[PDB]
Amino acid sequence: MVVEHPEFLKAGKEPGLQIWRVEKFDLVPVPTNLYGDFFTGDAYVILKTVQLRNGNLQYDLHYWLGNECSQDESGAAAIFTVQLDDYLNGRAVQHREVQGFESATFLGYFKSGLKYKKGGVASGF
Amino acid sequence: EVAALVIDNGSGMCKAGFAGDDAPRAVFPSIVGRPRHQGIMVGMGQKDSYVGDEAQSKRGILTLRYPIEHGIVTNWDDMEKIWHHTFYNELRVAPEEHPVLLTEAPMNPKSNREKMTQIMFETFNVPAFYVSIQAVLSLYSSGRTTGIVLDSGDGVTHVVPIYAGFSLPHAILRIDLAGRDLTDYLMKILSERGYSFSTTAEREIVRDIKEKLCYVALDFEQEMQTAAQSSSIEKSYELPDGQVITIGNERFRAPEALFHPSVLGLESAGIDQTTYNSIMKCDVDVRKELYGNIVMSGGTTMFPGIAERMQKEITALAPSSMKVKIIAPPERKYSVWIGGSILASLTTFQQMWISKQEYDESGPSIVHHKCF
Ligand SMILES: Nc1ncnc2c1ncn2[C@@H]1O[C@H](COP(=O)(O)OP(=O)(O)OP(=O)(O)O)[C@@H](O)[C@H]1O
Ligand SMILES: [Ca+2]
Ligand SMILES: [Mg+2]
Repeated sequence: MVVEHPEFLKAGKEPGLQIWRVEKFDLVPVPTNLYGDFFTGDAYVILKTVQLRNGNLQYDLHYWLGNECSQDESGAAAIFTVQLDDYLNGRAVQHREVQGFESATFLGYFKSGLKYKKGGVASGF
Repeated sequence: EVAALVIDNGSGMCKAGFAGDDAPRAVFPSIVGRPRHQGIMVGMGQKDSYVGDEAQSKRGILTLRYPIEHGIVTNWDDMEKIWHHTFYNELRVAPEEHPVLLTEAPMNPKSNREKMTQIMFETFNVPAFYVSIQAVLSLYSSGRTTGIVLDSGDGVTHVVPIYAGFSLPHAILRIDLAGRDLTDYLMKILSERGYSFSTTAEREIVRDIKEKLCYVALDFEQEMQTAAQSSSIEKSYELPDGQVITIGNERFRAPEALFHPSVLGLESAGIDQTTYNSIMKCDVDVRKELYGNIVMSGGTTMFPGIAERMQKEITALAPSSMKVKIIAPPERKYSVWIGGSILASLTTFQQMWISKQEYDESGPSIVHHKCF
């Protein structure tokens, strides 16, 4: 909330899906054309925004943890999730999504399913 | 830029380092030593105070003190000496040049939090400051925003339920039994086997036996007699004096006090029951997630077999349909510190620090809401 970050300003403004990858202690947007591709050595934050009938926005925040992501990436994905929820006035529901155990809800956001990729950005440690 | 400094002030061990590092650069005893009779020469006790390893090694001529009891600072003069030492001698940097993140115990009094804030800004002149609850940093370290953390250290054992990033204070429970008590207890039962440990070096031996040979039995009763009919559980311990000894069932008897504090004349529920009790003080919608995310942190949770024993005990107290899961990170002795290192390195955390300017205009009482 006293948080000033360009992606926080873009977060959950219009209905849709937004995805960011944790890259060395920062929250970096994933190009829209690559939504669905997930590096197994990385951690990501997914925000699904839905327009409610009364005009309010309902949020579901999913932090996806790759099987080989480092502690700084999973730790930051979790913290970024709490921060975004706080920034969006706490209107979101937080979901922890572990590679191999993703919820049906999360998977449903990807019509063509998920594309796991070995590797990822190096730890920020 | 300038790295923030991260310090986790344990009752027993201080963990200090730089944000962004994967582990604390300095881990040393939280002790301040002072000469009983100071000297004027090398090796005679010429310095007015010693901290950490040095104070420990110069035991013969100093009077040691522990300013932190059960995670709460109880001697501020001594705490400032430890902090001064930490910055200048351990981290080797001037504090006025770096944002500083300190940790605190769950349910730390408000007066203590303000005094700590006042010292950091007025005495060390820090440019930015933040204080975090230890258990929450450990939860973040494990890559979660929801869970119930069992933090058993040297001085205190706390159970802290956290939902969506926020601890639930009404459900926090404390068990006044920790590592220090376990070492003392192993010292007593080892003593009754016919051996002698009463001095600090001897006590340090027992602490070593505790951290290396002890374990939590899955089923105490059945484990006991399995040492009765066999020598399958006995390990030998080579003393510093060359003499070798054999530790048997004391291996599992000592940590058992965690599950039954009654063995220390202590009337408190054990760690399994207390975890259930805490979860039960939480809202139903939250309990399922807590049962599925019981996170262990602290040196005293390092006992082999503890997770397997907690899984069994909690499963027995929880509804049959409940998925119970125990998470015991191998790095849990530093989970709190690591959580702080990650937090203070986030690009998004740079606006979260209490500034010098802010302190100057509103004072120390702003720490509570600023670090909520
Ligand atoms: N492998 C181990 N097995 C059992 N106990 C261990 C092990 N390693 C360390 N300990 C014990 O853990 C305690 C230190 O733990 P820790 O660093 O988490 O405490 P602290 O931060 O200083 O304490 P507190 O949080 O109560 O203030 C000591 O009693 C120590 O003997
Ligand atoms: Ca990575
Ligand atoms: Mg501790």
